[PDB]
Amino acid sequence: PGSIPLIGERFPEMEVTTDHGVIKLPDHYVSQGKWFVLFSHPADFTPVSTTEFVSFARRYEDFQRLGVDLIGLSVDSVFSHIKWKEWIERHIGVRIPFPIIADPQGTVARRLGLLHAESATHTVRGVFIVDARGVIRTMLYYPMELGRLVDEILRIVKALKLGDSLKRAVPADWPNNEIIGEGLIVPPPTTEDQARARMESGQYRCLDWWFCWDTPASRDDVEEARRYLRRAAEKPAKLLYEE
Amino acid sequence: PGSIPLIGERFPEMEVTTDHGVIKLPDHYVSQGKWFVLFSHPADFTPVSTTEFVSFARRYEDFQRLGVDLIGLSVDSVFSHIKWKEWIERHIGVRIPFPIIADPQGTVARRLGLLHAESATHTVRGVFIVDARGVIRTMLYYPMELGRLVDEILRIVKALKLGDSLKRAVPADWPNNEIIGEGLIVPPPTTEDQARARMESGQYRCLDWWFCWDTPASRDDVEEARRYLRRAAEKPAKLLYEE
Amino acid sequence: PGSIPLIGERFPEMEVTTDHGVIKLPDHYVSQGKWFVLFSHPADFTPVSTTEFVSFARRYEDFQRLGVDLIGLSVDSVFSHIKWKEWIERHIGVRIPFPIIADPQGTVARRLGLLHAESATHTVRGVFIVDARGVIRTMLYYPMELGRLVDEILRIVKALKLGDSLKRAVPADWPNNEIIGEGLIVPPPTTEDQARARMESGQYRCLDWWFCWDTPASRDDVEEARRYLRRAAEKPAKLLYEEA
Amino acid sequence: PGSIPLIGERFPEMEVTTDHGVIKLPDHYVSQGKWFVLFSHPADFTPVSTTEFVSFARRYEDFQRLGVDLIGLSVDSVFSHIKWKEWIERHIGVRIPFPIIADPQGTVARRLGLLHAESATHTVRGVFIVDARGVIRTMLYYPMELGRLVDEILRIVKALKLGDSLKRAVPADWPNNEIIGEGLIVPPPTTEDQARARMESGQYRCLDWWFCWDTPASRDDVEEARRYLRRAAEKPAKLLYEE
Amino acid sequence: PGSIPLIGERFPEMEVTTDHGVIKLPDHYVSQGKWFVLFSHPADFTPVSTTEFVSFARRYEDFQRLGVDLIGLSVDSVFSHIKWKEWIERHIGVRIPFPIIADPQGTVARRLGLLHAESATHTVRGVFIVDARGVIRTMLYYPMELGRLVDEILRIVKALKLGDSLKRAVPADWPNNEIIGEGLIVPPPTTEDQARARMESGQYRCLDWWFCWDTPASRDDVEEARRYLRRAAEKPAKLLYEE
Amino acid sequence: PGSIPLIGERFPEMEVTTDHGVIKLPDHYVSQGKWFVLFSHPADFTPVSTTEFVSFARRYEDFQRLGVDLIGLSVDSVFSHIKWKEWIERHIGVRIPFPIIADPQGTVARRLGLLHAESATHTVRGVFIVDARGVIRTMLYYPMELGRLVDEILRIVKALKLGDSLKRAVPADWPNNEIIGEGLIVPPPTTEDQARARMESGQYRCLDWWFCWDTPASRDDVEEARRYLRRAAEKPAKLLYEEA
Amino acid sequence: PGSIPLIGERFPEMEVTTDHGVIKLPDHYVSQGKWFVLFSHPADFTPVSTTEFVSFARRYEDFQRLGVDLIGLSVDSVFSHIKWKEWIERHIGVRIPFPIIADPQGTVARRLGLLHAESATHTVRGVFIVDARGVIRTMLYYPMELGRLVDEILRIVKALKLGDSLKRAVPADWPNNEIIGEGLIVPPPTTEDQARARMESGQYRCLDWWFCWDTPASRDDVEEARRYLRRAAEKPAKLLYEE
Amino acid sequence: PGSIPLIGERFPEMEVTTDHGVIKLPDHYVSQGKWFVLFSHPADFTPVSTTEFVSFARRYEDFQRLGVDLIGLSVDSVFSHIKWKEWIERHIGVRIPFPIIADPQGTVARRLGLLHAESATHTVRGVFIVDARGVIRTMLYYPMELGRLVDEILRIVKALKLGDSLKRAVPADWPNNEIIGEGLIVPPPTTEDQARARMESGQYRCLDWWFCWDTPASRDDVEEARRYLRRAAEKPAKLLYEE
Repeated sequence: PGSIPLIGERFPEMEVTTDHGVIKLPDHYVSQGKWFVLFSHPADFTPVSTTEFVSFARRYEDFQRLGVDLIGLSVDSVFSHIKWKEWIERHIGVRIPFPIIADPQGTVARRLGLLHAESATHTVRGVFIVDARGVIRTMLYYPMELGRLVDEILRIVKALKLGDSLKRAVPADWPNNEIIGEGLIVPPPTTEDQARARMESGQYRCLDWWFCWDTPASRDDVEEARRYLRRAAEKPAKLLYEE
Repeated sequence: PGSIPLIGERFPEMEVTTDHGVIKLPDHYVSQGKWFVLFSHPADFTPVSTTEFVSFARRYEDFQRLGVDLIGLSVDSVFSHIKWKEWIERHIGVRIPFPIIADPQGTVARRLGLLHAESATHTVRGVFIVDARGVIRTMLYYPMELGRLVDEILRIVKALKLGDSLKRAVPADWPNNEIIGEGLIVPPPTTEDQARARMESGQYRCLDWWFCWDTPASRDDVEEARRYLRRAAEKPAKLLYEE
Repeated sequence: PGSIPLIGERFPEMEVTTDHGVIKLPDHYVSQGKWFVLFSHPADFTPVSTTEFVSFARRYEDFQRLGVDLIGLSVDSVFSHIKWKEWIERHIGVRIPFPIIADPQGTVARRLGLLHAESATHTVRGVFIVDARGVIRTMLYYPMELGRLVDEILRIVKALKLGDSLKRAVPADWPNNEIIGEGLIVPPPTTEDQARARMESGQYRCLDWWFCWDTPASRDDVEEARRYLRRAAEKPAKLLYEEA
Repeated sequence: PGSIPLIGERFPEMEVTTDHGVIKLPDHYVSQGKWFVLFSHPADFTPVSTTEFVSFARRYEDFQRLGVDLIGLSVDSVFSHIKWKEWIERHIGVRIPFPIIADPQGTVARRLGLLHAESATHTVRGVFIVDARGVIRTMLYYPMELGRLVDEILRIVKALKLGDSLKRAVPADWPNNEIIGEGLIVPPPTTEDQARARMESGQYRCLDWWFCWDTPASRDDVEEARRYLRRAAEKPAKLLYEE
Repeated sequence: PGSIPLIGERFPEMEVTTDHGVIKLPDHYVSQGKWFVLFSHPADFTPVSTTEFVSFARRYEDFQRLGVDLIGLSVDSVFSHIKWKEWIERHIGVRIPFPIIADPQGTVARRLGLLHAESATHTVRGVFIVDARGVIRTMLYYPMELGRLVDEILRIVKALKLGDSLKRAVPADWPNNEIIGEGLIVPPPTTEDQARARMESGQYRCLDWWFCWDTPASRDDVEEARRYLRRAAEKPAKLLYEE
Repeated sequence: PGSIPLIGERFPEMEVTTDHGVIKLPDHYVSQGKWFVLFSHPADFTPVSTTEFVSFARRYEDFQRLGVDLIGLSVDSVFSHIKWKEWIERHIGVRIPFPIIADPQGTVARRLGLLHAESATHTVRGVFIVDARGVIRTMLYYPMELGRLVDEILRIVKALKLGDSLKRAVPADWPNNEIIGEGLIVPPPTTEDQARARMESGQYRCLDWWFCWDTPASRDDVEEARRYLRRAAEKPAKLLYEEA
Repeated sequence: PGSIPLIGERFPEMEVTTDHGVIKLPDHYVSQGKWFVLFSHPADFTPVSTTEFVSFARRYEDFQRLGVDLIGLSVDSVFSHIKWKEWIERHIGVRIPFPIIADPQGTVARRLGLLHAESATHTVRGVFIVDARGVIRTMLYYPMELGRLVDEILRIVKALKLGDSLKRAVPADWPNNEIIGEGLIVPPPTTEDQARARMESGQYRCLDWWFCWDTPASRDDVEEARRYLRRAAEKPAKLLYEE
Repeated sequence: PGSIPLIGERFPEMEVTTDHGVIKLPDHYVSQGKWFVLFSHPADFTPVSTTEFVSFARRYEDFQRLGVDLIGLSVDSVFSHIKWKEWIERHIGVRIPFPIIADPQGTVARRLGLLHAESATHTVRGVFIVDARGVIRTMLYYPMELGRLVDEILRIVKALKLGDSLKRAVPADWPNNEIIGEGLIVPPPTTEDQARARMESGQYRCLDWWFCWDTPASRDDVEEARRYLRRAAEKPAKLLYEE
């Protein structure tokens, strides 16, 4: 096994070297009022990793409109990062606009728990979603052999943002939950008096005292979330390999 | 930080009490030739957790079709598990067919790293995908306030099983990857001589010696995986709260 | 073996989550001048535990008029406690009026030595009687398979309170002790001079210098204590399962 | 701040000196097929302790009826034990027939967690109920200033032997439980299957699948247990201090 | 294989419970300008111990005249101490006037190194002679089966006080030493120059420069010391068992 | 704050260098069936020590008749032990016939706990009475400024031998005990049944079940023990400095 | 400070991943009867490192005819190694024929002491000359900013091989030593008798008993060694950047 | 293994006895504004060491030209140092002008890691090149059996000083590098924006964005470096042996 940071913890404080310069995490983003998705890949010049940087690049504008920056990470040097981004721009025709951390020696990798038993040398495909207070909110660990679904990451951030602002919890598969649709959940009562009163109030749609919900999310916010999922389910009309 | 099992490690061998009886993990499933998805939730009788059990239960035939079992986990007793299952069946009309581990005390929870900074008492929403050899293949950690997207879990297992049987890596957003669509990736060469013998063969679609790919997946494999995504994107015909 | 707080110690200071809210022990009660009985049960939705919660609820007025609060504890969550209380109220017709601590993880269980060899996972049936100074006065550990006798717990607190107020020790089986009946005992002298003088005082009934007694409890105090035992001994004329 | 042995544990193996001679616990009783109650008291020639020794001796036959031996314990020597026994026989007119462990130095006291904060030198009033397998079944800790109710200890042993022989759990206040009277409880199901099967079977009176009960104990066993409480509640006809 | 305080050390500081009340040693006696003899016995209600308490009690006036208080010790409680004294006064007709420390648990016994290999549970027959500065001057350890000669304890304290007073050392068997009789010894010179000067002084009777003596003790002090030995040697005129 | 062997322990096994040669203790005596008294003194050529050596030598035959050997101990060398013995013989006219252990470095002294607070350099006046089984029976620790009463050491050895042979305990001040005089004590019963049995047996004189005695010591044995005390008490007829 | 393997020690046993496959050191080379020169550089796609690889490549047949192989090392992955070698071959026209170890994580780097204060993340320019017994013979540590003089490495290996074979020590600046030219040194006598005898024999040219020499090297061996130095000193007639 | 100081570390502060007096290192040279080359040899009156002292001595003016001081080191005492120097002057006709450290006991040796497996007793032939700020710039470890190429040491010093003054890295085999000749390398860009700006400037000869170079060294700098290598390659006119 191995040590990882935890949801609810401040993202580990660290200076990192990226192909855009040295930055301090989480401060660099907290200081701008931005969330960030830090993600890792095993090595530059690898095919699934290439597909993922292109997926994130295609979605960059969607992350930007949420107030979310992106930063990659692998054990390769900055020189390989820059060569790789050149290859991608020259061969795929897609410019990767976000920084990638170069972590030779695996110092950052160890701190984030990114070295798993699958490889002694190269990080798996971790994802850390960090809010504007610098706090880790969600963590995913995909393996070498399987690319991520980048639209799920946009759904996570959007849903966290809505839940944060509306003071609501987010049902499974939102905004298409099979029990309540685009509804969102009132955090359950934690006392008997609070539970009884929530019943008496009659304020919310109610399956039980612990299961109340309403529909506070704007149509634009629901439409935006469902858009990420529609895109994920849709096959591209033009594949990039072709040209 | 906290400590977790890791991708590529065998699932930690343990005897656990479930609401279906005591079983040994991963042996119980390994011995049937089955993969399993073990997931956790914080507490029985909480609303996001209930939406997720319903989502999994509804999608249960889809896991069964792939040869994958489901096993849940929380710090509640087997008695509360059974009561909660009774409630969901009576009130939502969905039967939960799969076992839930009862882990009062957090013994399992600690071995699987499920206790994060968000709560000293209740597990976050972890997911461990474990193959028929008992090896952890993917791990996701969602927080208290955000339900999982269950069709992604179905897409992850389907893709890993497909990659294993076809000896292929799976690109980002597969089967809808923006470079190669439903194409699958040949694991890159790791030696000069291997790299040149691959380029000489003319055997694969090739963007460079390290990015070769082909389309070995049956239409049935491709379309089943896309159906999970389509389902995730689609607004429910009728909400279960209604009835 | 395992470790337990001890009679005569201040109850371990701790913030606990209850289905009534977060409270501080023992301060929450000490601050009100109240005793409390904290008791534990293996798990909600278990049958012996349900019978004991009903028994405590039926005696709740007796505990209150003594100035004693009740607080239960199990490793179940607050949500399970509320659901369980709903079940008991709906099916038994008895409302459980006092809080139950939720201790998933066993942090409280461990501190109070409530996890025995009988179960990995669930507390036994421990009882801690804690006075208005925050001090542990008595501890009982019953096992999973055997429910407690709640009327003994009222006798213990009544007798301890009486003993404190009257500066007396309490004989076995009080108020029906076979030697001195409802008599209470003067704590025995601990020096030779004190022994000598107690005998020359002629103040008390006396079997030896170390065994003096008198009867300073009121009829009402004595009768209250006897009532708890008479109830224990009495078969209910109507059983709750009957109209359940 | 103190360690004690635990319910479900075998009684700590020890050789002890009593005023009846040296014996080995728990073996001395296990090899006779006997239960025992080991109880402690602060000091010989103390008044509450004297009342309790007299209550135990009056009930001595009731213990024998149940196949239960009594064994006391304090920090005093065997000489003081014998002298105290002589006093009680001569002044109360009650012969104390069972052994008392002499524990000067507090070696036994320490191993059973009998020294509490209330004194540093004398044990409190502990009670260990120990079955014929040598296993600890119940423990009570009364303080210096309060005598025990010896009838409850009889009811505990009786009820424990009954639950053992009939494979049942015993409700609160049994045989006068306010829900099921002298009914005894079937240990609840711990799987969903087992729960459904018990319900459908019509075998037991049933408040819910986890609360089944019946009346398997004989009138004789029921009336015996109720008699202990009836005695506890009776005002004695004649007080021993009088004669 | 045991630890004891030492001659010339301050008696261990400790608060002790006696049948006269709680006191602090050596302070309680130091603050009165009194020496004390602390002695121990295995258990109340034992026969050799009873004879020694009666001997002490008989010489109480002699000890008192030397400014020496007496204090006993055993592991029995205060309640036994008091019953044992009542017994001795009732059956032997001797009131024991001095305190006995109750040491159940052996805390004092351990500090004073009174638990030897003979027992396990009960102290040997220790004797600590402690001067009015709280300093240990002599220690005797007699075993279970042998009572002390209490007149030698009187001779010890008498001689030490006189030596302290007169600045003299005390020969073997004093006041009946075979070489110098009731003479007392001048502590020997410790330098060559001091040795020659004593030789040149003619001031003392002298066997060598290191063996000088004189007869500085009053006839009264000598006769008091010989009386203790005379009593020791004398056959009692009428035993106390005769009554 | 010092370590000692204990009564009931076998005397610490050791080879020691004496002015009689090297011997192994307690084996050297155990092998002869002899008891021994090991005593210590701070230093050769010191006055109280010299008086004690003369007292032992004068009682040497008393110890010999009891089957008890004597062995001394100080931090001085064998050469010093020999010169000191020459000095006593020459100037007091007493030959010291028993061995003295030479223990420079305090190896033996440390083992026997003879180094106390009174001197960091020299042993106090310890006494160890050791039986024919090598077992420590009594230990006395006298200080530098006070010589021993050698006759009490003879009383100890005699009384212990008699106790051992007669299976009796020995009262205070024996053979002149104020309660039972020259009587010896039966060790008390240690069970209730043994107690009742002994008190119904009319076998012994008896103050209580735990205080039974009889008179099994012979006149000669009692008179021997009395003689040691009588010698202790007697003002000597001729002082040895007078003819020194 | 840091720790390194030492001259005269067996090279650390380790399995390493190269862009030719996984191999064990030193065993892979020892098995083939080869010396090897292991050298490190900071990162692929760096300019000084690229010039050194081209210099070693130019000299590769010179190493081969000495029975010496070459193996490089950096913290980059094998994919970067292969891309960088493709770049060199395409742009500079030189194929790099020998393996490069990929050491992401710095595992080999830290065993060899290759991480110095100049960079926390990239190795310096270390060189380990290892003989056919697996024994380290010479070590050099050049910094980031300065390329090696590769002809000196060839001179070191040649001279060591010749010295081992002729049982001779090698003068400074050999084969052009200012005192003895292409002469080689007899290892000095270590005893007085050996010194006398060496003098007596008249076997060698001699400056002192400790400084004897002769000229056992073949003309070809001396010429080969001088050729390395002549090449070092000669300005190439055509520079590779030109084409 | 062994412990060494590291490139980029300040040379360990130490006081050392040499045959010119006691000095503090690196302070003695730092406070002169001087670089120094500290080198070691096994023992005085050994032949390879003697050749190397002669080689350094003859190149002494060349080190002085660069503002570099030389300092030797062996475990022999200063008396042996002065005697050995006298022997070299009388016999070979060369005055050794620079100090040698006397390190019997190996205090300095251990701190510099000069004691390798080849001998427990005598240093290897270490070389530390230390710049005028006292920083270690390069280290070499030659063995007992192989003399140094002293002209390489001069080339390293010159090239490092040149690099420092021109902000340039120095390619393999400089000034005769087969790709770029006497050109010097611009340290590669470490961010994407810098790499792009460099390409946009057209300021340098450019093989790629990470491989730019120019020719900023003076002819004097080039020809002096090349001279060291020419000298190394040149057969001496007259051997010093001939006399």
